[PDB]
Amino acid sequence: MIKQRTLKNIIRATGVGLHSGEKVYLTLKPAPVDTGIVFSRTDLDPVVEIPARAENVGETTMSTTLVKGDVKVDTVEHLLSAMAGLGIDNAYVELSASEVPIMDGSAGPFVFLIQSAGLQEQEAAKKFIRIKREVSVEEGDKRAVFVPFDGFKVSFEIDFDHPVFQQASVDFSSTSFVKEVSRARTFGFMRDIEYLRSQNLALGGSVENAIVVDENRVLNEDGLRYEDEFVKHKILDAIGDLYLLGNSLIGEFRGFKSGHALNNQLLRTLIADKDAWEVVTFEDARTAPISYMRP
Ligand SMILES: C[C@H](O)c1nccn1Cc1cc(-c2ccc(C#C[C@@H]3[C@H]4CN(CCCC(=O)O)C[C@@H]34)cc2)on1
Ligand SMILES: [Zn+2]
Repeated sequence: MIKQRTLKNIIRATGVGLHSGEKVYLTLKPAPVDTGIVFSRTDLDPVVEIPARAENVGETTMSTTLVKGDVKVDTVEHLLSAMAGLGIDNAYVELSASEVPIMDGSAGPFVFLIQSAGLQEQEAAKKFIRIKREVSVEEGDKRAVFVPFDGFKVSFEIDFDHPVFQQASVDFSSTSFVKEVSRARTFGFMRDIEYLRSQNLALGGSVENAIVVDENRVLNEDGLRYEDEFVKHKILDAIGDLYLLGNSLIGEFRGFKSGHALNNQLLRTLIADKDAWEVVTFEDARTAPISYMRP
């Protein structure tokens, strides 16, 4: 059977908020069966806990933000992506400030820390959300779609009018999340980055945690990790946003110029349309359409 997973040991990391520029201490802890991923602002007294679910999504401009009243947890998507890629169902994520650390801009450092700590299978079946009808949302020239598929695959297509250039498809029957997606970094363009900074955003961004692009080229001295790094990172972002469903997907995602906002609308519409999905478990791992690496 495919079993739920938590962390075997706690993970501690420190780093900086991409947007706030604040220093943040992060802890991932084990959690019980059916907890989900829950973020906790431990700098506050009392502590404010915000389940990583679609209904708690507040701000969707330049990152995915979770909100409960006037308290926020910003930039959850890269860490969530790491957790979906490793099959982590249950975990507490404690943060000493409002924003998850950006690390090197990718999910790589989070996956390494997690896998160094190890995972723990738990004695309860892993629940999956299986797409049974096509669900599509559009706004302007952006589109995001779920399609029935016996496995898990993601496609993204961006239309950037810029010299540095994209589309990519990843099916997890052959693509390795760890080797081919997790290392793809955050990116931004100089004119936007300075707009953002002028609006008190992007305060922690630097070549240390992002691919920085001027009008023509990548300015990072050591260049790119993958030739299609930009689009691979969008796939990473989409994986994190989709994990806000609260369970892993059995289906296909296709994004066409979609960001955090549209991804969140897609999740909302799916949740609402209860004929388009059902919760399934696999009591025999041997016959399941997906598999996970050893814990
Ligand atoms: C998070 C979301 O999931 C997401 N993933 C993918 C994309 N995004 C959106 C996103 C990207 C960014 C973002 C913000 C800032 C920077 C940057 C930057 C460095 C600063 C400092 N540098 C100065 C160098 C010159 C000198 O040496 O003096 C140049 C410039 C890059 C990217 O913010 N939001
Ligand atoms: Zn991102």
